[PDB]
Amino acid sequence: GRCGLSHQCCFDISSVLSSSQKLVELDLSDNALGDFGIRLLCVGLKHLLCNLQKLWLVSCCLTSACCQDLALVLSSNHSLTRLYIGENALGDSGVQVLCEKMKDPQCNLQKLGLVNSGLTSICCSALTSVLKTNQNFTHLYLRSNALGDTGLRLLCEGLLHPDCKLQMLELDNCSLTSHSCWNLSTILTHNHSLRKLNLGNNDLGDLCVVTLCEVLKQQGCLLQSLQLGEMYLNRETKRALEALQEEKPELTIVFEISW
Amino acid sequence: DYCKMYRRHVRSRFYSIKDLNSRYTQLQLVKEHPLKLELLFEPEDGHSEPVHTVVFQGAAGIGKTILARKIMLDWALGKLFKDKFDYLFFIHCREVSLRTPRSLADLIVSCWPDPNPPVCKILRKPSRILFLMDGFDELQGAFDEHIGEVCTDWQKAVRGDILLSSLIRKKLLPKASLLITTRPVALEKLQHLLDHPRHVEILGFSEAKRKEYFFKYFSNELQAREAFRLIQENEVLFTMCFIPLVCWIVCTGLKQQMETGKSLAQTSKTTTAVYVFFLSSLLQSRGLFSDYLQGLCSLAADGIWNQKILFEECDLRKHGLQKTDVSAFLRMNVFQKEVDCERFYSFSHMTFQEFFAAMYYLLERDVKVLLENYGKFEKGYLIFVVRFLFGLVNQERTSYLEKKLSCKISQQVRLELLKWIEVKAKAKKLQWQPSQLELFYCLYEMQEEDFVQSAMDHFPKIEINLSTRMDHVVSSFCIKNCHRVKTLSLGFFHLTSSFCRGLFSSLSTNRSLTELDLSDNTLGDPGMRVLCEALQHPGCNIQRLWLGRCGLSHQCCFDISSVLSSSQKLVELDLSDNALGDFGIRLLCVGLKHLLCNLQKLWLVSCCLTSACCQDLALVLSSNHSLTRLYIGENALGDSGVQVLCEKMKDPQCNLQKLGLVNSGLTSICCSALTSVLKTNQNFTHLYLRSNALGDTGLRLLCEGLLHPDCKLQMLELDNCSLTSHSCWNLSTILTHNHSLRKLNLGNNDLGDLCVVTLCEVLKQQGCLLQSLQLGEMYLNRETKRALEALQEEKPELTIVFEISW
Repeated sequence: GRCGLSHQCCFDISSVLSSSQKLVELDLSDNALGDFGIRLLCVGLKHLLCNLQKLWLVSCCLTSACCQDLALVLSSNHSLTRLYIGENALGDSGVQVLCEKMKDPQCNLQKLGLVNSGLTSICCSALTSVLKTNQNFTHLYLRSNALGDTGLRLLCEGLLHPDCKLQMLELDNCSLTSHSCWNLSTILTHNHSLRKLNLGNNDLGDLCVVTLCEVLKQQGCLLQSLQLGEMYLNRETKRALEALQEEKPELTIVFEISW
Repeated sequence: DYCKMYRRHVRSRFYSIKDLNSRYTQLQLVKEHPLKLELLFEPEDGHSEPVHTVVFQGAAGIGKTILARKIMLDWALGKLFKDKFDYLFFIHCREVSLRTPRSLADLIVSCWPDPNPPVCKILRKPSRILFLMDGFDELQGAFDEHIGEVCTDWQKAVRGDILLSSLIRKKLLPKASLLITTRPVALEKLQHLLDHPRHVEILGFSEAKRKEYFFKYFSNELQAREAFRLIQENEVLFTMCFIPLVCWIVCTGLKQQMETGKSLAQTSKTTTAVYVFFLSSLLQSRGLFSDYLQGLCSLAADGIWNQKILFEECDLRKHGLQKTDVSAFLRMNVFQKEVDCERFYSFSHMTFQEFFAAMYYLLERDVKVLLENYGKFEKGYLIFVVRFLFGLVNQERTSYLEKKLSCKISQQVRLELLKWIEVKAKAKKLQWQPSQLELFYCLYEMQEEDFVQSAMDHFPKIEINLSTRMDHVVSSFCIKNCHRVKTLSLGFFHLTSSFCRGLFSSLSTNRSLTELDLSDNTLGDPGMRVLCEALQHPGCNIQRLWLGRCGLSHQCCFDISSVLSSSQKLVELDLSDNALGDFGIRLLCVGLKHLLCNLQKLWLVSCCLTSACCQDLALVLSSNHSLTRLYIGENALGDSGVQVLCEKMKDPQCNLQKLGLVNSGLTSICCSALTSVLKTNQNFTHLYLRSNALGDTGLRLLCEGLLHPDCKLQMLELDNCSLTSHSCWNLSTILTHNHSLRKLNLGNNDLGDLCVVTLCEVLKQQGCLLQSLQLGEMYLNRETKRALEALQEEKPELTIVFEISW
């Protein structure tokens, strides 16, 4: 991670990923594995039978032009189930590939960190497809992404598929109308989809957290936690939020903004 | 003073033409020589110091005169035009085409005379006069545009022949800038004519601004989108949507179809097809007109046949079928008479005229003289003529037209075209004659299987250079119907993934026999990706793949390794002058060794690699035995690979006949490895050490390597060195002891007179070598020359010594 590294390692590590029967995770972080070395990586992964568990391509300066190969190796292998691609240089136009990674069950990809993407609508539509179809898809770490209200709306529409087991989820950056959060809370009430959630730099307004605290107040939607940061909202929101946890510890915590 | 009234005259002239102000989308200006109309005429001293002129080029039929008119009107209106010039004159040579000897002709409508003498007086100091002459293709006469016999006066007030006054005014003492518009058919008359010009290509509708043109032409809601997208869904008509004449003809050709409804994308295949559909749509409610069309037809073609493109307000038509049908034709063809603006009648851009010329031969002369006159400058290039001829002669269109027009058409012409194809097969002067590209155009436009097969049979090798996607499609069509074509060289001049994928799925149908070259062409990131999936299917594929000086990088390496594994037909593969730096040589070698491949050559010449991959080269060389010809020509390696160099061939049965070598570093160790290979390895026929810093001790131990007898080493070379003139004696004596090699070269070797003296003595007495010897670039004294010139005639055993300069 962050090591002085380049494309050359790719074939090498592919070779050892083939010949290794002991490695279970391998991290490639902040290292200039630009592209086509991701191809060498994926061919090394799929060609033999390897007991790989994690695979981190975080901040590796790749593009969508290798995501198809990532999907191929993900389909072929089943040992790999934890695939961070964290906020590298991809986004839209990989969206069809993003979906067809998990277009069927038995993919076995528990967590899937995501990227600073581009056009929200199509990628979040692929996310809805994976959420409604794929089993054991425990996390979806969309973070610092230009995702819109329509995007997250169709995301909760993806949550509308019941029996979809999706644990901890996150929507970091967005600008929504304060009914969308109401839809996600109500859909959690309808079915205990996830456990916690984060809202980061989301400009949501007082009424947003007001609806949030009411819906959690009456048989709370989520069951574990919720994290809110960096708002300058008025303080009767704080009074309502500080009230509700002591009567109901179901919402174990809301991350207090500053006070 | 005079500028203002005529700048308004030209505004009035070019504003009414269609409008066309809010009906225009910018086309592309390109000058590669491996744009911005503003400041088009920099005389800046980068590469264009003394230039005064530019030529507009582009794809066949851009309406180019339209772009000339747009530039004219843009200056006339200004529009941030810093006036580098006081006058830009639009010459409509389509009218100036006459044989009459005319002086400076700045009047057009025959108004009150321009201030011609003071115009000549505002010449000397300011060179702010310019003549936008257009329609050079229509300079008629007797195709006589050679060097002018007689010049003209500078005052230009003399009414000399435009052949003898205007052309020479262009030639010498022009004093003004120049911009000419014409197609690249047969212009070299004016270019072997010295001009020191530039050239710029014009490119038509790309997808996005073609959509913009569709929005601007159609109303913003009636047909702006649904027609656009329904013709998008066509696998074709987007190949031609690039060409502006096709876009203008489909935009005007579809406003009549909402009255009918849902008849847009039908029977739309090729340029001939769309022209026929448009003409039928115009002439739908006319049938009477069966004779009117024939009368107009049997006279239109003579405009270029007799080479009187101008009809003289259609007085020849007044002779032939002048009725109210003429008024109807003018009404539906508003751009016929209005362009002349005073009395005169003509056609829009002579393309419907050439379509009517095709109609002529469709209805009922002799085809012999036309095919003889193909592409000349007397009947008018015949390009679009023969294009439409081929488009029509398609048998289904033949039946349709013979039923529609009540006309008999001859099938002999099909054979004539055949004959023509063998002739241009045997025409060795293909550089200054029509290319293979328009032949491909025609065979595609005529869509006959057996005919295209027979046409391609006459051509075993193809040389084209793609510019349009229409070029891509016609190339795909012709090549997927080839059986007697061996080599396929293609010139890419830029998505390309699917294009070349089709181009070589045509090779997947060329399983009869094929050979491939793609050199000096930049295959992009998926340019590497093409031809890999193509080689990835079994069958009969390319025996010999060439990628030399191509735009290429590391990415291809894995790809080609894959195809080198999956290919059972490739026998050689070249990677020349291409930036396959390193570790892609590893991908290459793993692809070679992992499977069993029948590879024969392997060229890594000038691929910027280092010694750090030579070990892998040696591993793959040891593993494989099919590979026996391994150029690594003078790339960036040398010493410190030396142990690897040796251990490549440390045993016999290596099977590496020739081994080109590199500009190396420390001589001694590498030449020691060379001695090891020479003394041990069998069937090592060549050793091309060239332009290498090899020393006298180096070559000395090399001949010591030659001291091992029974070593079969053919032709050898030592290019650059500085030896004492006994070393050459040792090599000659060791050849005398054992006939090791056949010839040798000594290049920039400073050897002295005594060297060649010893050489000629030892060869004189039962010559060491038996085939040849090459010596270049010495300034040695001449009694050496006398001895060398003597010895060969008495003993031809030394068949030749390369004479230095005399």
